[PDB]
Amino acid sequence: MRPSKMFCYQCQETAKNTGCTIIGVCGKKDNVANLQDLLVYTVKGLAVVRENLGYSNDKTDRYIVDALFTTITNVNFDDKDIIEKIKEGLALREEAASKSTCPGCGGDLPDCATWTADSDDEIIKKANSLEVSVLATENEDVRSLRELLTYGVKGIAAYLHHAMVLGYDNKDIHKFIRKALVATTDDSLSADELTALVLECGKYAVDTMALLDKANTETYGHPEITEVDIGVRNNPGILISGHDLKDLEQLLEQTKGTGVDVYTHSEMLPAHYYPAFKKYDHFVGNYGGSWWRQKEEFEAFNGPIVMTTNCLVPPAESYKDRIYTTGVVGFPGLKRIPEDENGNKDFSEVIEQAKKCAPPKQLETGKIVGGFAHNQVLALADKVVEAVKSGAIRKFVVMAGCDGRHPSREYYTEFAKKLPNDTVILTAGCAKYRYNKLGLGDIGGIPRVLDAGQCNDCYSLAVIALKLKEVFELDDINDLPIAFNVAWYEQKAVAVLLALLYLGVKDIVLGPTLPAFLSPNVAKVLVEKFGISGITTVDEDIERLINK
Ligand code: SF4
Ligand SMILES: [Mg+2]
Repeated sequence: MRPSKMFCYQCQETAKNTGCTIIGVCGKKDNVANLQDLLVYTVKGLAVVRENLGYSNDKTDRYIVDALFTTITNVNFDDKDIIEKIKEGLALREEAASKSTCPGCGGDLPDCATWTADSDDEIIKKANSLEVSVLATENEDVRSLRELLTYGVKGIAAYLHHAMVLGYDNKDIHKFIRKALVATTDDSLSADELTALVLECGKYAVDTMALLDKANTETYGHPEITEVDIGVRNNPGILISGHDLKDLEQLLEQTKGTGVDVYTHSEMLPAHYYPAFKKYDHFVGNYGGSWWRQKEEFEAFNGPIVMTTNCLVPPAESYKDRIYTTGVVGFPGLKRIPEDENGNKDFSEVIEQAKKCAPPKQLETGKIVGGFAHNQVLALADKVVEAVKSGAIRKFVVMAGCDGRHPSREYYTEFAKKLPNDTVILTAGCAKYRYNKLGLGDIGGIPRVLDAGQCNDCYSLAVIALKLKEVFELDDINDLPIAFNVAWYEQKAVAVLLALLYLGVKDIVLGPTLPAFLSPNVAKVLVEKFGISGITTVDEDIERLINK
């Protein structure tokens, strides 16, 4: 018997930092949360069956990453979509089971690999069962490690999805996803074995971020130094949000010559840094701030909005008629832009709607500079190294990650403003919006905020650090003049954290709170072995991270 209507604690904003049990803080309703649990459960069973067969296939690999992405915070609020995804997994699982060479193994299989439902009512009943809840794992340390691994796997799945959209893949990462999912169903594993899998999850997060970096840069060019306008023009626009650059490619192609401008929002900002998008005259600039302001900013934008990934907030009535979903995003009543047989998407109706809209309300004017991904920073290596050797740059501070609504996040704005003028902030992901419009200036022409791109472009920050480690002949990445004060919100940030731990980064400050899914004993290991700490006050953290 489920002790509460739902249980979800996978993001930074979980209620009281102990768990959403009646309705999600994000707006995810109990029935949706329980259906998402059943979707994860169904994916775990599908992984068990594929591991029994000994191999997977492309349609199953894509399904598994897409189904996991469907359950990431702020992606899909639509119970109908989640039910359809559950049924798709059951059909793929039954297909796989029909190809089994050892079907006598059925009775030894965990329930997630064999459960069935003969009706939508039986699906809902199963979704409401205790066995599909996150709380089904009874020991709190085993639960903590399984959930941490699972959320790291969701983050891998999101980034892998984007690589696959662009025609890139790595079947070893999919093999790891299945292995990890199976492990969370395996009561024979010890906590040490789960701990090893969490570390291996960081290794595969590096590999996945490397693959997505290859996909984005081979397709659209290497990011380069770019000034991005944050004001508006006088034409109707379409605002594109989330992370998917292929969606933008098609939107820009289809709006060329139409009189409809295109603007980016939140994690679409880094598209401006890629040469393939810079080429379009009607690609205007970046509108507003990070995802949590979107109810106000999407209304002010006046034109249609295309949400390619998270973060989607349950929309205000004022713009519900002009916000569209795509990819795995969903919300009841929002129309979707589906892929055709080739993965092409048709924005014609969004464009015809945009022609009838007022132009965007100006929220601000000016320009921000960005595009300091790994190729661009490597081209500046002599200048960066010279600034380090002279002490013009005494310390880099990685403040990358993912913003959110909690006002405690003011810490990051105040921290950025109080840093001394001989430090440089390295950023990526929407955490940047706490400090990327502050006018912090430059050090000998190197901006004091260096934006490498989306949260996945934390990969570039790791590559830059590893290059500086090589240049300075250090044998420990932590011997660089670098500090980490990272903000997190959902599961892609968890995968980024694990990647950093796997790469050997110690003493990360993680905030503005520590995840609810760390049990006391698990958090103890992160503190004592990896040096993780939470934020305190700006002055104390400036002192410990910068001046000592
Ligand atoms: S995704 Fe976050 S806010 Fe939403 S229900 Fe889960 S823990 Fe709560
Ligand atoms: Mg519905």
